[PDB]
Amino acid sequence: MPHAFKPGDLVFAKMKGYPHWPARIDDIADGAVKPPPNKYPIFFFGTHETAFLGPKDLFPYDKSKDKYGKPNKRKGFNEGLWEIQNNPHASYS
Repeated sequence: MPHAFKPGDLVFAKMKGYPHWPARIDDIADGAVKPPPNKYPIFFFGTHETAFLGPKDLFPYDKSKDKYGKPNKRKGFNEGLWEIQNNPHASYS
């Protein structure tokens, strides 16, 4: 059975007006801004941007990749697919 989301989990994350996007749950570094209650720091592959999202917008990668893991026109998306598949836990600082 599923656990709660934890840092390092790989997902497709959904934001209004964007396709389901390859992403990971990030750690919060010492001294970094914490997310609001019930929200997780989401690191979007390809764009390398962070947003705060709740579980309703988070689709586990393994279950969802056959639906969502296909090339997309959008800037950064295809780069994002390479990263989640090939080096999802790297530093993209």
